[PDB]
This record gives sequence, structure tokens and C-alpha cells, in this order.
Amino acid sequence: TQVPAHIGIIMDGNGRWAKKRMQPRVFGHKAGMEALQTVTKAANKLGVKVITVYAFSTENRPDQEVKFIMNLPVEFYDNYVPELHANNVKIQMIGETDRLPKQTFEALTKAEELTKNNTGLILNFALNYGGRAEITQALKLISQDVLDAKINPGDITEELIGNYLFTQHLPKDLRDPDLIIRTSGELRLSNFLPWQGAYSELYFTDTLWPDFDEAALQEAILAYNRRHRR
Amino acid sequence: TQVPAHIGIIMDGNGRWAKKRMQPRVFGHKAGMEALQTVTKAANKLGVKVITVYAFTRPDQEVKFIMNLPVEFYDNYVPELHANNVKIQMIGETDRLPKQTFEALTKAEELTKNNTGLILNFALNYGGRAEITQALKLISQDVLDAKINPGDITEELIGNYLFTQHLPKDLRDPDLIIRTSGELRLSNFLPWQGAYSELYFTDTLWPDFDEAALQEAILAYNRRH
Ligand SMILES: CC(C)Oc1ccc(CN(CCC(N)=O)C(=O)c2cnn(Cc3ccccc3)c2-c2ccc3sccc3c2)cc1
Repeated sequence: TQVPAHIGIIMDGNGRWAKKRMQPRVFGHKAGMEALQTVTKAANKLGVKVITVYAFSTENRPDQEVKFIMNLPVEFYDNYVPELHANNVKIQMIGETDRLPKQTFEALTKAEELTKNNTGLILNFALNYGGRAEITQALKLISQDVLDAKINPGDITEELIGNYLFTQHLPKDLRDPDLIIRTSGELRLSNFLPWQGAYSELYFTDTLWPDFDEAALQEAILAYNRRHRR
Repeated sequence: TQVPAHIGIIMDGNGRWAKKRMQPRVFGHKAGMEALQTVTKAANKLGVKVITVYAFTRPDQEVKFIMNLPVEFYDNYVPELHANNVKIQMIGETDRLPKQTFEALTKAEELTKNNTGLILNFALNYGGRAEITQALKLISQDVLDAKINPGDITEELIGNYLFTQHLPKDLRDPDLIIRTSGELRLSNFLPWQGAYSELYFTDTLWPDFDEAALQEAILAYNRRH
């Protein structure tokens, strides 16, 4: 019904947005969570089934960014998740778990466990996530099953590989984003869903993430519907 | 500013270009080869090290006409490229291609294998996902035979098993991917290799894509810093 089932979103520009206001970089990220809350809500009522969101930026000092990224789930569970539970939104994460702070692994699992029975939009958090890592990680699993004799080298196919990716937990007809949105004027994918997004439509905007709202989402959805005409 | 080493190019708009000029589709593909000739020579002159070109339900006659272009390209285009020190290579599934086409492909490769300038890298019968699947296939076969440990599985390993392995190590990943004729999508083109590439989108139809177009892409690329 003229709505993309799965939207990927690269949330870029929090740092730049904060610098424009003469405010610290932390202030920018808190507004980014507000942006996400608005977008998550708006997308839920519009009919979108899945969104995979990705906190990525190149405006660094990696320790710093790899600091307030892992800090996201914590803050997001306290101030934003309760409302998203009220709106029937299901929360899941994709990415690597091993190197996570305890407190942020607690907030993520609690966010999942709170919302696991929810039947609305699936908000998918790409945290500590790299596309090439995802595929490599999937290759380890597949290779070990070939030695275990669970599958043959001939049995390895595009369809099979999909089941080993981090997006396997999603329903099979929704695993691949139909649209991928990137903000902050950057025309690149930065290792976001290389496999799953291989056939996706792309929307690039100069708008910074914290200024990206329901109106911005619809404008992106309008662009998408226009592509089908061409 | 300076030139990107490896440029990916999705060639699109041959049909529409012919439609505006009231000609058959077969001529649109012909003008597209002229476009490719211009771009390859131009890219070689500017100092680009690699170009990966991607050609991507037609009529039953059209495939017969499209099947004749590889031979024509070898006869009336490749010699000039060979004269300009260009090296021709392929990525994709060549074993599915017809005889007369595969033999023309091989002749272009064997003719230019010793060359030291720009590498014209044709993406033919190619799919990103299929490439990766092939990579994870051959690796798993090597794991069976005990030639590889499962702990030796890394991003670099996978890179060594992609169709782009035959390119020099430092030039396997495109720095810039150009898409022509207005479409905003990557169409399963180098998903792995192009994961960090700068993307450039232009409404210009592939046959109209010339040095001006190339230099506008290259200039756009440098404005990204
Ligand atoms: C042999 C090698 C050295 O050059 C080759 C490279 C690829 C292929 C594969 N090819 C033909 C499909 C088939 N019938 O096998 C396509 O994918 C395809 C579909 N439209 N166009 C037209 C087009 C022409 C130019 C630009 C875009 C599209 C092409 C195409 C592409 C590039 C070139 S270069 C000489 C012929 C040719 C044909 C076979 C040979």
C-alpha cells in the first residue's frame, strides 16, 4: 500500500548538529534519540514493518564515538523504550555481542525481553555492526557445519547465507531493506547491510539526523514511490 | 585534487537513449560501446588504475544482436585499447556464456595480459551475492580438504576468494561507484568491495557519458575530501 516494508536508516550528523548550536557533541546525540523516537513512532503508524537503524559517523577520536554509541541502549531503555512498548513496537539488535559493556548488554536484552510479544513495527538496532563482519561471521558458522556434515559445499546458496546473517531473526520476506536512507549529505553506505541492501533503493539528504522527522520520512517515502513510476 | 584509483561504473540508459532518437535498441548498445571506448581511454589518460564496468526482459531477437557485440568489440575496439596499454579482464560467471562470446573474451584477455596501464574490468554475468556465495563455497571446500582452519576465516580471506582477487591487492575495492541514467540503486554491484565507496549518481544516459561526465564525477569525488 505505497509503503516500503523495510527501511534502513544511517543516522549521521548528530555531531555536526550539536556544533551548529554551540553545544557539546553529547547534546547532539540526545537529540538523535528524540529523532529516532519520532521516526520510529511515525513509521509504525504509516505501515512500515521493519526499520534497521545505524549510528554511524566519520566526524571524529574513535574511542569517543565508540563510547557514546555503546552508551545509546542504556539511555534509550530508560527514557524512550517504555513509550515504544506502549506503541506496540518490537525492539531487536543486530551486531556483535562479545565486546559489549555489561550495562549496555543488560539494557539491550531488557529492551528485547520487554517487547518480544509485540506485533507492530520491528525497530532493529545495528550496534557494533559491520557488514563485512556480519558476512565473515556467517562464513564461520557455515564452514563449521560443512565439517560437521550438516550441509554440503553444494548446499551453500544465496538463500542459505541469508539464514546465517544477523537479520535471520526477522521474517523471511522482510529481511532486506526496500529503501536505505542516509542523512548528513554523505553519499556512501559505510558497510551498512551490503548483502541485504544489494537491491535497495537509496535516498540521500543533506538534513542532519536530529532534524529528520515524520515529515522527512514521508518525503523519503514519496521519493521511493516515485522510483516505481520510473 | 587527484584521481581515484579504482572506479566502478554501472552502464545504464542505452535503450532510453535510442528511444529519444527513434532508433532500435541494438544501436543504443552500439553507442554505449563508443561511450565505453571514450571513457576507458580518458580514464587511462587521467591516471585511473582500474575501471569495473557493469552492463545491466528484452525481445528474443535482441539477445542475438547483443550476442554479436563482444565479437565486434574485439574486432573494432580492443586493438585500439591494446595500443593504449590497457589490460582487459573479466569478473563473473564466464562458464555460462556462449562459445563465440567466451572465446572473444579470452582473446581480449590473452591479447592484453602483459599490459601495464589501466585495467578495464568487465563485470559480465555477475551478481554481488552470487560472487560472495561462490567465495564462501570455495572456502568451505578448502576447509573440508583441511587446507584452511576455521579460525583463519577473516574479511581478508573472503576478499582473496572474490572475483576481484585477480586485481592487485591495493586496487580491489572501488574508490568511487558511478551510476548513470538517473537510477538511485546499486543493483547487486560489488556489495562487498564497494561497502565504503563514494557513490555518484547522474541522470546522464550511458551513451552520453564522456570525459566531461568522468571529470565531473572525479571532481565530485574530490569535493568529498
Ligand atoms: C567479451 C567481453 C570482452 O566483452 C563483453 C562484456 C560483457 C558481455 C556480456 N554482455 C552480453 C550478454 C551476452 N549476450 O552474453 C552483457 O552483459 C551486455 C548486455 N548489454 N550489453 C550492451 C552494452 C554495451 C555497452 C555498455 C552497456 C551495455 C552488454 C555488453 C556489455 C559490454 C560489452 S563489451 C563488448 C560487448 C558488450 C556487451 C559480453 C562481452
